[PDB]
Amino acid sequence: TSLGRSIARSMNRKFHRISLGGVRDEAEIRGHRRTYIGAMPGKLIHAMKQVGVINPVILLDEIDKRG
Amino acid sequence: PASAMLEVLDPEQNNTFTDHYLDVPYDLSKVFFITTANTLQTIPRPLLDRMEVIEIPGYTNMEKQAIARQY
Ligand SMILES: Nc1ncnc2c1ncn2[C@@H]1O[C@H](COP(=O)(O)OP(=O)(O)O)[C@@H](O)[C@H]1O
Repeated sequence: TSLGRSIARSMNRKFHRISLGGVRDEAEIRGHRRTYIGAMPGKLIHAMKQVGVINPVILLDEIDKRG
Repeated sequence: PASAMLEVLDPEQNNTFTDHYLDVPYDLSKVFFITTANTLQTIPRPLLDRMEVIEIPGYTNMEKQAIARQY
């Protein structure tokens, strides 16, 4: 994960870790249908919101660990 | 609501944070929480990374006698 900041600082691009692995369904990666009550977008586009640029760097941690 | 309370754990993002009902910048940075946890396995990895763990061993009957008598 420190390599993430090293590479980002080499690129001078914004870094933002996204906490995955503990998820269970598909409707959280991509926002569920607007029709279902309490519709919220997927965590990804949340990270895209957090950054103010179109070319940030995103780290996808520990992917190797009902929807 | 992980990031919902990461945004209040870290005093830097609360400089101009606006809640969905108040919609006005406010500085919630002077608070420094100390928390107690019952189970640690279910706590998210980023949350466990930013806190230092302190473990309470337990109690003995000899200690409990004095605890009850004096406290
Ligand atoms: N050679 C090294 N130089 C600098 N930091 C190192 C080195 N080896 C290990 N570290 C440190 O190890 C830690 C690993 O944390 P992290 O990258 O979050 O781990 P993980 O990728 O397993 O989640 C970082 O604080 C990183 O700086």
